[PDB]
Amino acid sequence: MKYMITSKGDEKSDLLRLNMIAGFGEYDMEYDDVEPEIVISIGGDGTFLSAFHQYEERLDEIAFIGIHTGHLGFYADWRPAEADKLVKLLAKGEYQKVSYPLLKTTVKYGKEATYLALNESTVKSSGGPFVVDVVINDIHFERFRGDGLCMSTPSGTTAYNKSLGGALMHPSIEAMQLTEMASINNRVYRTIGSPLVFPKHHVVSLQPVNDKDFQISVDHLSILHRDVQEIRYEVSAKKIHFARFRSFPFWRRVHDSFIED
Amino acid sequence: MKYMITSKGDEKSDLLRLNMIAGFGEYDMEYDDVEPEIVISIGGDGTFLSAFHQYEERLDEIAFIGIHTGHLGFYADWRPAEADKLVKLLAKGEYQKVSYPLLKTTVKYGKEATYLALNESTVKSSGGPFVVDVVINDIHFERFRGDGLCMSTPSGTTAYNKSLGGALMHPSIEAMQLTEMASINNRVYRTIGSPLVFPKHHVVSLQPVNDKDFQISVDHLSILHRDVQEIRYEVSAKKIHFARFRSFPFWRRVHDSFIED
Amino acid sequence: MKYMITSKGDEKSDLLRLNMIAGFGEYDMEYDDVEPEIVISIGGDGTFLSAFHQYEERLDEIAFIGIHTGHLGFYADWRPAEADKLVKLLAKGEYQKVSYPLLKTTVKYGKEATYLALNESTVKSSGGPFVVDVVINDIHFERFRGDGLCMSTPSGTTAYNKSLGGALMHPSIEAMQLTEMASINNRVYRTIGSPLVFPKHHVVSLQPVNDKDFQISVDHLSILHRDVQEIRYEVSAKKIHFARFRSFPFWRRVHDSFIED
Amino acid sequence: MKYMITSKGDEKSDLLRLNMIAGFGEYDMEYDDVEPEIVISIGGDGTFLSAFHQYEERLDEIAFIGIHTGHLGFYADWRPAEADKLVKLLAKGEYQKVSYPLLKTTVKYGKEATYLALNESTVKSSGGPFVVDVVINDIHFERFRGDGLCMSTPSGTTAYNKSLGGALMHPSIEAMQLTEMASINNRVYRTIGSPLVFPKHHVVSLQPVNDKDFQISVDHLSILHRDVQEIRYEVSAKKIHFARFRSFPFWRRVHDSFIED
Ligand SMILES: [N-]=[N+]=NCCn1c(Br)nc2c(N)ncnc21
Ligand SMILES: [N-]=[N+]=NCCn1c(Br)nc2c(N)ncnc21
Ligand SMILES: [N-]=[N+]=NCCn1c(Br)nc2c(N)ncnc21
Ligand SMILES: [N-]=[N+]=NCCn1c(Br)nc2c(N)ncnc21
Repeated sequence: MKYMITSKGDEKSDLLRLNMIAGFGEYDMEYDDVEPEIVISIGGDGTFLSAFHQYEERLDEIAFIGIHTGHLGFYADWRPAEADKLVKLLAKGEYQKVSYPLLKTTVKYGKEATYLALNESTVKSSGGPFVVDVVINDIHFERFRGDGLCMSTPSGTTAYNKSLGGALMHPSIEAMQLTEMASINNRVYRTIGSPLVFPKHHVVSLQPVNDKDFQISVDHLSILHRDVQEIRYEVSAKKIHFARFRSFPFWRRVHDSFIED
Repeated sequence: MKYMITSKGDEKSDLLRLNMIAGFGEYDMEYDDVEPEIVISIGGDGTFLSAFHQYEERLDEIAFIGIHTGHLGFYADWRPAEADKLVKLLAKGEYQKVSYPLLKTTVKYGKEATYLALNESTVKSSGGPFVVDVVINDIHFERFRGDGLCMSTPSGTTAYNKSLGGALMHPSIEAMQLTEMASINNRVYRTIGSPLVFPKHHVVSLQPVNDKDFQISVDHLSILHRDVQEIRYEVSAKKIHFARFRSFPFWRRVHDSFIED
Repeated sequence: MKYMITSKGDEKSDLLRLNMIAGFGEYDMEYDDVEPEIVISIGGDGTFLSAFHQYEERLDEIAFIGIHTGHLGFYADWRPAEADKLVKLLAKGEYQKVSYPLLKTTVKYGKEATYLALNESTVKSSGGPFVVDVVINDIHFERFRGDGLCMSTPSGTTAYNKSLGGALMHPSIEAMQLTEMASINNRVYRTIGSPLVFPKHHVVSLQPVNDKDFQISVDHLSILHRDVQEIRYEVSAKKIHFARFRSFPFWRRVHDSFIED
Repeated sequence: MKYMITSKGDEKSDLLRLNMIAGFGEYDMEYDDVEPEIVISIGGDGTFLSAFHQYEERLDEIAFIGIHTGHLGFYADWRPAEADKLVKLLAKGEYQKVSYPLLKTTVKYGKEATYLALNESTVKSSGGPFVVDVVINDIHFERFRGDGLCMSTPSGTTAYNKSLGGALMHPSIEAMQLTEMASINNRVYRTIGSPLVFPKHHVVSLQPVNDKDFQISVDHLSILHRDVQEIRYEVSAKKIHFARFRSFPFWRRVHDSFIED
């Protein structure tokens, strides 16, 4: 069917892309980067994230596949030496697909904006102190003072969330995980400390107390938002779909990446 | 129907128990501690855990309810001042029920034994060093050296798991969470560090490397097991059922217990 | 002798300042904010930090004293109700003095700039990823990737350093403590993880790998430094001197602030 | 002078010991394991700890030296290939010496017993819950509930203390560091959380609240003490002395052990 290939841009990735395209030309496959049904990322997980966000409006019509030309990735989890075998099995079609949960972020002002994150969304202050009221399902949970907060997807738990002390969650669990950055705790200020794992349909709301300006990140992209009234997090109804061509279990991927490979 | 009441044993709890029994005698309610359909715990979460384990073979025929005569509990989450209202609404019946996941622990020797945990199960060494191989779905994940390991239920995440750095998980998520106790990490020994959240049907196996003797705990109970060949953890197919008589959200319960009340 | 009083600027602090000045006028005491020998801070620890930095060039000729008009401070550790007793004992003189270590920060470019910190100095990236080589006494220790790093004084260990997992150090120990902010660790990237306590004369150097632009903080002040070649940390040869008028042990101050008061 | 060599007991260590003894016989050196002035440990840091404790009553008359026949140690920090060079330079004498602080532990009953630790001393409960009152310089600091506590020397900070989140301290700092094991913290129970670094002459006292029986460890040795009234920790007045024959900086030793070698 229709497909496209994105590259990290170095010689290795660019030349691997041209060789899969050449390989694909031996099949009933059309290169189309406007309405593809297969998106191949060649590079690292950062290349994959840009591919995901490039096409985040046609997520239900696309199966993603990532090839790592550097170290192993959690999304770019196939080796360049399998490019030829990848071309053949993608061309034949009839491959199985796997879906990962996504994180929806809503930002409201005094209109509103929504974003999809594949890894995580983080909130920090614009320059001064960071204080927000944390509201879970319309109930006030805590007044957070610290460097910021991070809301992770399950597949995102191995990224920023891991550096902040969060748990690693198998991505078949539809959930989101909130971690703290450098919270201050004393006799007058109190945060939960522990990461928090929220299921589908639970809404976590961040509401300002003094400053209304926040640096908000979604995956790689970070933008200063001004006059913010609320930041809402919930597990998205949308999912990212991967082409599955063999078994590479999440826990094995965790092992290869953090234990030894 | 049939019901029983367990007490922590101090004057407060014993006298509250006699007064609910007296209140129950004004209804079509029979005291039966052999085959009850309602189990009322009066005391703390430790009293509730003993009630759960006293009847863990009739879990599907029992709705549990806990009253805290001391500080607020995560299972004993109703006040003594609501005992009278509790008697009336339990007697009428037609109350809603909520179910929490449980943790199954299997211990194999050279027969085997299974246990249900409501909070967590922990493994430590019998006296010397603790080293186990950690196997996830038959794939070797890591060689753990440290003080021990802990596998938590979702409702258990607010107990030992929280003291070890684990995440707090809403109990509607069918999962288990593995946390490390004082792992040694250097250039030659390597553990993941992060807590690990596993879904239903994932099997986590602990296999000895040298010493085969382990101190294994399940909730309050801890026993030295000898000549152990394997410890297997998985989310149980069984659930604990609570009588629900009003709204007391898990996150509110977390807030009241760790933030302020 | 000569003295000055700085205020946080709210009614409480401003009126307490005017009343100590009035009290001081009953003694051989001259108000001089150019060359004082006593600096009184009225407000919180943030007011005290500004006082310290206002006079950081005459540190050896000044004894500092802090009054907290809000919650208890680690530097502003005396109550407004003791202002009258403070005036009398400072005026008589012949009080004992206590000295706390300070942190020297050197920033080199392609000239150089030095700073004194009473609490801590932190380094973070200007916008992109933060990577520095960490060099201890001219030996390469690690390549740090993460959000940033923080170097604390002993009295500073109860501030940002505490939020990052560092140890609390009694301020009679001449040392500095380096803590990590959200380090990434995997099979290819490796940091020590643990806080690091360095003695006098040990030099810790931060050297850039790619980006040469850093956001560098010293206590309350944070400035983007451009074309940085090196950041050097060492325990300063200078100390901050406090007027001591009764016993308020550091550990008691830690207890009152974080346990209960 | 007089000297002795202890071995881990495997072929490698036993044969290296016999070859240094043979090498020493070419000099004015006498083997004496009763009153040696040089103690050579061949094996790992565990072999070194047993050597230290074997002679802990003649610490001021002994210079220790450790050889690692396995991986690098923090005390056994010389390679077997340097045994021949070690024999020659020890025999000539006139080597420099370095001293590390030690931890004194006092246990009082209803007599009393004192111990020296080179790494750390830990207190845990005998079987039930662990609760102690923590007293610093006769002032009540906190009521600790958890798995236990650990008091580390500076050179010990790279051992158990590191696994518990403590800081790594250069051993030229005369201090001790208290870390928590799995403390419970809620709205009713409160610990400091952070590691605590204490200077010389500060006394940290552990006093029981309910159970008076404790499992107390000092380095490798762990003994159940019964009817304990107090456990006192302070930096010892005694030090361990090493023979120094070249430069192997502590931070380099930390790097080789935890970063790469
Ligand atoms: N941190 N780090 N390494 C960068 C690669 N990285 C990205 Br980009 N996304 C992920 C992810 N989901 N899990 C683990 N590493 C990831
Ligand atoms: N730790 N502590 N406090 C004892 C009470 N405790 C018990 Br017993 N079970 C739980 C639970 N599931 N969550 C939170 N606290 C609990
Ligand atoms: N974080 N917080 N609270 C602000 C007050 N704060 C300041 Br400003 N300096 C210190 C210090 N040295 N120790 C503890 N708190 C401090
Ligand atoms: N943990 N671990 N590894 C055992 C070796 N070990 C001993 Br025994 N003593 C020390 C020490 N002082 N520092 C670092 N490792 C040490």
